[PDB]
Amino acid sequence: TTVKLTYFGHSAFHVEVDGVGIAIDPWITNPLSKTTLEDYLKNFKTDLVVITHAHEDHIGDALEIMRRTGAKFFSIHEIYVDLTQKGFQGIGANIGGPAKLDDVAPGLGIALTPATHSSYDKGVPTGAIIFKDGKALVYHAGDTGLFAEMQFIGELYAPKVALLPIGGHYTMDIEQALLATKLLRPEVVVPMHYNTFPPIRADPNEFKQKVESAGLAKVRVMEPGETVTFEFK
Ligand SMILES: [K+]
Ligand SMILES: [Zn+2]
Ligand SMILES: [Zn+2]
Repeated sequence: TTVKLTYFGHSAFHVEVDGVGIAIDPWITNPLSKTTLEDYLKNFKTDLVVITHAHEDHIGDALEIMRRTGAKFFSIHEIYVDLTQKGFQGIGANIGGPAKLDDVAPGLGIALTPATHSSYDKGVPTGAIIFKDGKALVYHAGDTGLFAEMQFIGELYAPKVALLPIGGHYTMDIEQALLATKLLRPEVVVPMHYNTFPPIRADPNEFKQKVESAGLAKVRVMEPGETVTFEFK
């Protein structure tokens, strides 16, 4: 199985997993992006939009993306209610076992995870694990501090690639993201949610050298607009 992973700055990603395009917290137009919304829409196919929580830095350009592409959303129940009432089409879920998304693509599932953070009045914040044929490929942590159930995610699923926030202040710092990496058992970690604004300034290369000197995993510091392909067998 093949995962083509594009980073757009902040916590915005496009995950292509065997010819289905899944966007997560798609603030394409964040301050560090090198991609306009026009560029994104020409260059990526969007089949699903994952929203981890309701902060605007994460919802981002979701609504316009969904209007222009026809893509459905995937999100926690409260956000599903708010967006369904606003006229959008999507799948709602909650924290637990994966949702079966066969209609989107055969064998695809996504589970919502805990996250120690906030989400205005729109339910609770989440992370998201993308499965194919029962295997956890990508865990996008949303915004979060440490959460003890990260250990269960490691043990039960060991998602291959972990997208983890490292900027501090509003989320785990580097130090906490290190412990998280240990708990979650990724093969590779892409750091996110850093440098966009002063309170979240952190050095992703500092993160890298500590995770790797600990032999905890490989860290792929991505650049806004960069794509990287991963195979796991
Ligand atoms: K915004
Ligand atoms: Zn947030
Ligand atoms: Zn955020």
